[PDB]
Order: sequence, then structure tokens, then C-alpha cells
Amino acid sequence: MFEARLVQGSILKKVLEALKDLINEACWDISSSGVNLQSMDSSHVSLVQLTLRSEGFDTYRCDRNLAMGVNLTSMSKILKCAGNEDIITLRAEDNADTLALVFEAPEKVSDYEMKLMDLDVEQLGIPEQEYSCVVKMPSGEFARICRDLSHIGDAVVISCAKDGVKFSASGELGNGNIKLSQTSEEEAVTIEMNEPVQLTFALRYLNFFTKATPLSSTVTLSMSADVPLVVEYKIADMGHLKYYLAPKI
Amino acid sequence: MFEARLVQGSILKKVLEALKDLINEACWDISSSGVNLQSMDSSHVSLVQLTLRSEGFDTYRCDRNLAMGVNLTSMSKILKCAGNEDIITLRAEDNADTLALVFEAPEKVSDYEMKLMDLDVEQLGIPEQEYSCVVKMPSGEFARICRDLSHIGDAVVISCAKDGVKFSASGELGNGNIKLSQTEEEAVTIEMNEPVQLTFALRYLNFFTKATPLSSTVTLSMSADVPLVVEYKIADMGHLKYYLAPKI
Amino acid sequence: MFEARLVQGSILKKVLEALKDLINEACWDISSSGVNLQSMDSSHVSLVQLTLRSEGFDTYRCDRNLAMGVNLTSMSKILKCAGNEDIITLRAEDNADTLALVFEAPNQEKVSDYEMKLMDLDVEQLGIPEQEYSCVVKMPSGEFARICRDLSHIGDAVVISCAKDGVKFSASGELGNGNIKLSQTSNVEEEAVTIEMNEPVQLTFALRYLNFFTKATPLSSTVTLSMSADVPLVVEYKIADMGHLKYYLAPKI
Amino acid sequence: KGSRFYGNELKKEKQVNQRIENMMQQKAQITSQQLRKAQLQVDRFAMELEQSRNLSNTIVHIDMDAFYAAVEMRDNPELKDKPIAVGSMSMLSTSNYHARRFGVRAAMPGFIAKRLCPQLIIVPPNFDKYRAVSKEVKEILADYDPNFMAMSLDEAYLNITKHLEERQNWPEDKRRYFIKNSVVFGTSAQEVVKEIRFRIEQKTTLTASAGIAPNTMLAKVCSDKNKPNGQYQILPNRQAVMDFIKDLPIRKVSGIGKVTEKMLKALGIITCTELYQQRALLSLLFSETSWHYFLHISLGLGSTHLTERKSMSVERTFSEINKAEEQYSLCQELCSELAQDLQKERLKGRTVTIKLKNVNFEVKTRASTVSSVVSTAEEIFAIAKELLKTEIDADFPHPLRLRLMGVRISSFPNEEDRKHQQRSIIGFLQ
DNA sequence: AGCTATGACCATGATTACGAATTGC
DNA sequence: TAAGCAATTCGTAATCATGGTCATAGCT
Ligand SMILES: Cc1cn([C@H]2C[C@H](O)[C@@H](COP(=O)(O)OP(=O)(O)OP(=O)(O)O)O2)c(=O)[nH]c1=O
Repeated sequence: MFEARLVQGSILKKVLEALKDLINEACWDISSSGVNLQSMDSSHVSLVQLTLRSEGFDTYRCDRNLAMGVNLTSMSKILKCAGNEDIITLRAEDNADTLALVFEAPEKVSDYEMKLMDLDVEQLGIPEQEYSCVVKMPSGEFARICRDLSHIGDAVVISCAKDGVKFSASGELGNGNIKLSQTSEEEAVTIEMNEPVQLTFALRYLNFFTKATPLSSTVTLSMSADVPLVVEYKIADMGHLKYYLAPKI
Repeated sequence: MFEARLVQGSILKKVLEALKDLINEACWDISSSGVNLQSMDSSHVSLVQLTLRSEGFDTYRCDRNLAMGVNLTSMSKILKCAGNEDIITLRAEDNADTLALVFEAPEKVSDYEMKLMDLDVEQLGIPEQEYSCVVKMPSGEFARICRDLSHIGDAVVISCAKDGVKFSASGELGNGNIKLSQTEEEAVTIEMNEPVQLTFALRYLNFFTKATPLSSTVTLSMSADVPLVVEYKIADMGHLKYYLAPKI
Repeated sequence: MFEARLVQGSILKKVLEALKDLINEACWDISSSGVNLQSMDSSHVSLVQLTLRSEGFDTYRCDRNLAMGVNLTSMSKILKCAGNEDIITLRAEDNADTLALVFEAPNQEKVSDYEMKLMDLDVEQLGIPEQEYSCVVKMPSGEFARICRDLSHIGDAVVISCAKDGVKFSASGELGNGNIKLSQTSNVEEEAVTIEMNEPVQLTFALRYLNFFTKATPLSSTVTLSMSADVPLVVEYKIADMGHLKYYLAPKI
Repeated sequence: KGSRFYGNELKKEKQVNQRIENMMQQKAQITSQQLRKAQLQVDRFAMELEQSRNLSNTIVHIDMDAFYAAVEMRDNPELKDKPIAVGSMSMLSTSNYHARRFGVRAAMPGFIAKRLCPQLIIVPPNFDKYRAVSKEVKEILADYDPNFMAMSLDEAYLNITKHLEERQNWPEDKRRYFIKNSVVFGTSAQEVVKEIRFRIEQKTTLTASAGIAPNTMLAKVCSDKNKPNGQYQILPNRQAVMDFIKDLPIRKVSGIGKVTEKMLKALGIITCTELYQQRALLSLLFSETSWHYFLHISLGLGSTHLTERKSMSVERTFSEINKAEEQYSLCQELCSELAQDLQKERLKGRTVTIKLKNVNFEVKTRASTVSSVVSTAEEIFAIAKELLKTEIDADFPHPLRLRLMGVRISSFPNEEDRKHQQRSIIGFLQ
């Protein structure tokens, strides 16, 4: 009998506004320590991994491990009905095919029910390794950058060095070069550079990554060589939302 | 020489933007009682009843008793040309088929001379019933409840008991079962006689709730098997009532 | 070489926003006096003219009077990648195929260098010589955008008449002639609609273009219109004392 | 007879007869006035076709004589006077000329023909030998023209419009070979082909038919005229192309098969003169490219001057399956073997199209295009298991009873699109 | 609460993809 | 119990890029 009371409703609205454009279905693992999500999209280019652990929920309880497949556009149509303040009470029984959302306004107690499905997402992820360049930057600027090179081309060149990091794109209308130079309290640019690494990615996934922008204001880009780019947002006191993307050539 | 000068010009704007979606042409009955309209939609289910009294028109003058047929789309596209702080002067003559409008601004007047038409009028009366339940709820909360219920299905089952008014629906995913309990111009008041559970269709209530910016609060008026009234009261001008019929 | 730094980095995000659906290729005569542009559009009736002179720039150097063939749609797709309060520097070599744009934020940590591939065309420098007018009307900008977006729901032609006491914007249609009447202002911010005249004017214009011409409305807060007989309507915008932007459109029949 | 195969060809017979009646109902609704503007247009375009009917070249087709059987017969000296059959008890590739007259043909099962000849041998082929005996012949063919165009492993369009003129000033031992000197071959256009056939004969220990024509489609049928170990020739003159274009069935031309045969038995066509006599009928009735093909096969027109890979598939048939795990596991072997064969040419595909066949014989090609280029045995299988998933679970209470699955990499990229090769994520995951 | 920004939702050609059918070797 | 590859044809239909509209919110 999974049961989860979240006193800040806009966290769940923001998460499933982030994940509905890139992937379109998910298979949530809900176990005794939090909610986990592991999903690669259709083209098998990106991966999205998500953990919200069982401590920033204002109440959480679960008695047996559940696997819950969810159409994310159906859940993003149901969760469009809460306001920005509804205490959201997701309940779900174990062997029933419906997830009962119960909103609660701060007595307008809605009660929505959704159908699940049988989805078998792949039960594998990137093993734990070490990374070479770890930039940490303001996430409004990262979203502005990933939405400011798609007007040029569909290839971004992230060239990372010690003084800063440079984003360049070259397409049929020309080319462009944005250079980040390191800092002098959350406009802070910290570059844990080791080896200067130059890579190239697809912007049609970097624009879908930047739809978790109001989930934080600090984003960590973690790169290496022959290894996917990591973009990470931290949902405050809750957990994280990571995006892995594969490079070109 | 009919002249009707209204000083809160946003009233007619919110009315006609609530009417141009549903019905196409309609009849304006112009008398000493004020401005009257009863019309049906183009699918013959909903019944629009607009009543404007003569007390709060800032100057009224209506000698004969006229009837003016208008196409509401052209009338509303003229009623998207004035600010929310203007003085409306509606005008008509018996020597012309032109409904004149003048928008006065506190130094930009706006003259319009809209065409009328000639429709074949239908004066249908409403026998007044004694309603089983009349509820009063703030207008925005009803607009939110219908507009968020429209994504779930189309068969809204409005239920009513003395403790609570209980909207249900269904659809291809599951029933969005909204409640509202018994509860300061933003309260919910339930005048109940017998418990009601009656079906309606949301795809016209969505056309109804675009009269939400008229009043702060709406009143629903219901009886068993009688078509319901959804009433949005302009303060001290009249009201705008919508009639919908239950299904099955 | 040519390098030009300009501190108001929003003016090129608005001058090159009022000119992306109207025209699509133009001739930036970059010379010692400053940036110009002249372009009749894709229908060859409306004459855009634009001037950013030298003394309003932050810094500015060139001696080779070059003539860049600039694609305005792609250039607006690049200038829509800058912040509002940035600082914009233009860079060009002499025999250059490309042109470099520099967006420096005042936060100074982020700097942007875009590089735009040019083309080459020849445009008609159909010179507009010194004229004298009949009526001038100096008015708010949101008001003019509101008036034209009102009358474009009624009809699709506009009679504009100017007399001693003000202006009539009269727009007949299939559903009844709209009419909006404006008068002067005596002793009052932006509300002043100052209308001066030597002889009255009744001209007539179209409304497919006055929903394009008042796309320049965030560039200023007062537009001016000028009119006479057998001379086109002059729709003038001023920029932050760097120069101006004129649109020209002719009467009908 | 009354087989499942008979049932599906019965349904296909119903469908082609339904299209026959749908054509005859559109055939009756034209008049003698609808045979005017279309006829004038197609014969104006035929005037634009036939006026520049350029045939200064001499195109040679060179088939073989029961190729898959003959290359076995150059490597099996025991039974040279016997009828041989390659394939197995399901399908025959091609059988030899000691069995063609008896009925043992191509596209025929291993049980239909084998009940006709009780004294026969049916031996499965060796597909590695033919790829070498093709190249041995191609060594001889490259000498007479460098730009020869081998369609299959045996057919070979050659252009000898230039080699013949540069043969006139040759001595009588450059134009003379030895039996494995032997008889000197002349300088005529028949003689260069006699030389080619002699070299392919006493350099592979085999025989080879041939055919000389001014065009390609004429060569394809002239290679069938005097068929076993023989040849033929047409002269390049616009009269002499007409005397052979008559009195030909359309069971012979390639591009007019079996069903477009039966859809022309309706309109009374056997010879190409009758096929020419229906200009405004066939121009209005059939589709655009098909009436193009009919109007250019009528006058005998085509390729006057001669000219990479676009797909790569693996299909596999098996007995009846009714389980759920066996389909998911057997799609992986077909993903793997195709991933082996995809890297030998080093090609990056970006589409996987699975193709399933019921036990009562319906095709189901379910396609899926990705943006990651696909090369390896695990970057395919995660594009085809999501199509086996969509078309197993769309029969919600019932299994799939298949007999053939097959994968097909497609859309191999250019030089403009191989420099931006996006990669999959399944190379990186674990 | 209007102005403007701007992100969600929606119409909609349109190129691109899908699929059965047909032809060859 | 009736193959195994490849290539091509047309008509269906899925996805995408496009501008327009609407709602809610930061700024006035
Ligand atoms: C027609 C056909 C040929 N093949 C193979 C077997 C043949 O040995 C080879 C050549 O095809 P063909 O050259 O047309 O046939 P063939 O040479 O065997 O017989 P002929 O000389 O009378 O033309 O291709 C098939 O596998 N399947 C088929 O349907």
C-alpha cells in the first residue's frame, strides 16, 4: 500500500513537466527508501535517472516494492489540475491498476484516479566511475546556453580548460562561441578541471534537458573522454535529476 | 430613438465574450424593462437568457419597443476594441438597421455603426419552478473545476447533499471526483431540499464559464429532471442565465 | 578592419526584430558615418530606411567603406541569443566572408562570439531627397499599435484624415465602419498627441502593413507620422538618440 | 492443392481478380473521345523518344547456362551427363538443362519437382565458390571494358562500343588464343563475343551464353534466344529493331512478371505489337511509371549508355513457434549475425525493420527509425525487441504463430551525413 | 489589474517514414 | 507445407516544424 504525502506540491509538478517531453512513458520503482526512475528514450541516445528519497516527503510509507508504469502525458494532464500549493497525497494499492492522486488545497479535496500499464524499462545504468571536468554553473545560464546554440546548429562543442569553458556551434547560417570565464552567492562558477577535454553533442537533447530549470539554480556538467556528458540538477533536500547524453563522431 | 448609456463598459464586454462562442445570431428586445435576450444554441440544447434592467444604465431612453437581430461574432469583434474603463453608449433608431455604439474614454472616442439583420424571432417562455438545490460558489473556482474536469471526460455528474456538493466524471483514465464542503464574499452556500444526482455535458459548461469575470460568485440552480440554471449576476444591472438540459 | 562596441545591447535586439518578416536580405553600408540600411521589401512598396550614426556608439573604428550583404532572418536568429542588458561589438575584416558579433554581459564572466556567414547583393540606393510636408502627428506608440490592431478586425483599408482639431482613423468593412477620433493635448508625459498642420489631409492606406510597421513599438515610446499629397506616408521611430528608423508607404489610387 | 499456401494464393487470386474487375469497370467508362488527347500526348512523347533513339553503342549481356548448377559441374566431374538440382526439399535455386524440359525449374519447391523425377539428386549449394568463379570471369570481362556492370554473380552488361575500333590494327596472335595456338577470332562484333565466350570457356572449364544488342532489355532476351551455349545479334538500324520486337510473348521480358501478365490478358495482349496498339488505353488505365515502362518497352527503347548499397537484411524461416521467450531470443541471433555482416563493409545503418510471417502466410514488416547509427549486436536488438513487443501484445490474449522473422538495416548514409555520426547510449551503459 | 513575456496547447502542410505488393536471381 | 536475399512502387500516416492563440505570471 504505497502512500506518499508531499507538502510541497510543485516539486512533483516540476519533475513530471521535465520528463514528459523527452521520454513519454516511464516505469517508476517505488521501494522503501524513495522513488527511482531509469529511462532511456526511443532513439536510445539519452538516459534520464531520477531519485527522490524518502526524507523530503512530508510523510511517506510503503510496505512492499512496487513497479509502476506510467504514461507521463496522462500524469502530466492529471497533475495540471493541482495549484501551486496543493498538498499532494499519492496513494496506490499494490495489486490494483489505478493510482489514486488526492489533492488537498490549503476544503477542495479533489480525488483523481489514473490507469497504469505494463512497462518493462531496461534495468541497467552507467556504473560508478570518476570524472575529469566538473563545471558547476547557474542553471538559468545553462538553459540559456543550450537554447542559444540550437539557433545555429545541432552540434555543440564543449571545450573545457582551466580558465573557463567554451561552447561553440557551427551550422548552415554560421557559427558561435560562448566563453565562460571563472568567478571572483549562487552565480558561482567552479571548474574542477583536470585534463582539458573537447567534445561534441546533439542539441535536440540538450534542449529537452533544460526543462528541469526551476528544479534548482545550480547545475553540474560532468565530462570525461569516451564517456557521456552528465548534466545534473539537485532538487533541494529531495534528491537529484541526472541526464546522460552520448557524443558525436 | 433608443439610447442606453452604461458607465461600467466592461460589463457588456465580458457578457458578449461569454456569448459569441455559443450562439451565432440572436434577438435583442428593447423595452422600458431594459434589454432582453432569449436564444438557443445552434445545437438546440442550451438556452441563453440575458436580462438587463434599467436601473443601472447611466441614462436610458426607449420610447417604442424594438427588436434587433445581431450576429454575435461581428458584435464581439467590435467589442474587442475598447478598454476596460470606457463608457458605452448603445444606440438604435427605427429609421435605420444600424446598431450604433460609441465608446467614451476619460480624448479617444470610438464610433461604430454595426449592421443589424432580420431573423425570425422565437419568444419562448420559461415556466419558473421551485428549485431543489441552489448553491452559491465563487466564480473562479467553478471555472477551474469545469476546465480541469474537461480533460478527464465529458459526462459531469453533479451531486448535492447538505454536507457537500460533489462533482464527478469518468473517462478513458479514471474518475476525477471533486468535492466542495459546507463552509467573506468567497464562500460556498448550499440551499438544499432533496439530494440531487444529475448528469450534464461539460463541452457546453466550458462555453458557460467564460462569464466568470462578470461576477465574483455564481449560483447554480437545480431541480430533478428540470433543466438547470447557471446564473452569473451582474451587480445591479440584471443577470445572465444559462440553461442546460440533462442527458438520459 | 571594422570594430564597433555599443553599450545598449537591446537596440539591435529590437531594430533587428522589426525587420525580419518584412524583408529578408539587405545591404548594410558600413562606412565612416555609421551603419545604414535601405530596403524595399518582398512586395516592393514599403521602403525601410535605417540609420545608426557614429556618435551614439561606445567605440567605433573603420576606414574601408564596406558594404556587407546581410541576411536579416539568420541575423535575427543569432541576435535572439543575447541578453537584454549585454554589450554588442561588431567585427569585420576587409575581404571577409563572415562577420563576428561579441556579446559581453556586464557580469563579465560570460562572453559570446558569434560568426555569421554573409552573401553579396546589390540594392537600389533610391535616394529620398529633401521634402517639405503638410501635416505632422506625434503620438504614443502603444496607442498607434492599438489603433491599427483595432481597425484590422473591422476592414482592410483605412482613411486617415488630419484637421486642426485632430485626426480621424476611419475604417469601413463588411460589417460597419469603425471610426476612432483623436484630439490634441494641452499642458500634460507620454500622452501628448501633438498634431501640427499647414493644410488638412485625407489619405488612405492598407492594413496588411500597419500590422508590420508597428512591430517596432518596443523601440520607442513616441512614433511620428507625416503626410502630404503625392508623397508617401512617413512612419518614423526614434532610437536612444543614436539615429532613427523610417518606414515609407504610399497612398492608394 | 488445398494447402495453407494454396489458401493464401487463393486470397491473392481473389485480390488480383478484384483488381481485374476494378480495372474493367474503369475500362468501360472511357469512350472513343477519351482515346484522343491521351493517345496524341503519348505519341507526341513517343516522337520525342524515337527521334533521338541513339544506338551507336553495342551492349552485350552475358548470362550463363544454369550457373548454380554449372559451377558445381565444373567442380563435379562424375555426373556431367546427369540432371543436377541445387537447393533442398523446400526450394530450388536453379536446376540444369537436362531437367528444365522435364519441369524442374526455379521458384519451385523441393517436393513438387522431386515427385516428377524419381531418379534425381538434390544437393545443397556451396555459396563461397560462386563468389570466386564470378571474379574469375570478371577478370576476363574487365579487359574488354573496365566499366562492366555485373548485376548478379553471373549476368554482366558490357559496353564494347570502344574496344572494337581499337582492335582493327592488331596482329594475328594478339587476336589468337590457345586451347587449354587455337582458332583465330576475327575483328567483327560477333567475333569479339566469340573470343569472350572462348576465354571464359577455357579459363573456367565451363560454358556461357551471350547476347549482342543495341540496348539492354533487348540484350536480356537475345541472351535467351539461342539459349544453351549459344548467342544472337541485332544490327543497329531502326528498321531491324522492329522485326524482333514483334512475335514475342510478355512471359519473356523482364519487368513484366506474372500479375502484370494477367492484368494484360484482360485487355487482349500477347505480343508487343498488341501492347503497342493500346496507347490511350494503357496510358489512362495504369500508373505513371508503369505506362512509362509500357511505352518504352513498346518501341524497344532504354539504356543507350551504361552507368552504393542501400539495404542489408537477414531473414530466417523455421517450424511453427507458439511461445513467448523463443521469439525474443531468436530475434537476438538475427541481430547478431547481421551485426557481424554489417561491419565487413563498415556501414552505419539507422533503421531496423523487422518482418514477420504467420503460419497462414501474411507479411508484417514493422519498421523503426532511430537517430543513433546502428552497428553492433546490442544496438540493433534494443530497436527490434520494441517492435516484437508492439506486435506480440497487440494480439492481447493470443500468441503469435510465426514461421519467418527477419531484420533489415537500411538508410545507409552519404558522405555529407557520415561526418556527423551520432552514437547510441548502449555502448556506454552497463 | 493592464503590458508584455513567454511557455503550454493547438491547427496543419509536409517531408519523411511505413507497409503491402510485385519483380529478379 | 511453399526459400533468400535485394530493389522498386504507390498510397497511407506519423512526426516535425511552423505560426497563432491562450493562460499565468513577472513587471507597471
Ligand atoms: C531465378 C533464380 C536464380 N537463382 C540463382 C540460381 C542460379 O544458378 C543463378 C542464376 O540465375 P539465372 O542465371 O537466371 O538462372 P540459371 O543460370 O541457373 O539458368 P539459365 O542459365 O537457364 O538462366 O541464380 C536463385 O537462387 N533463385 C531464383 O529464383
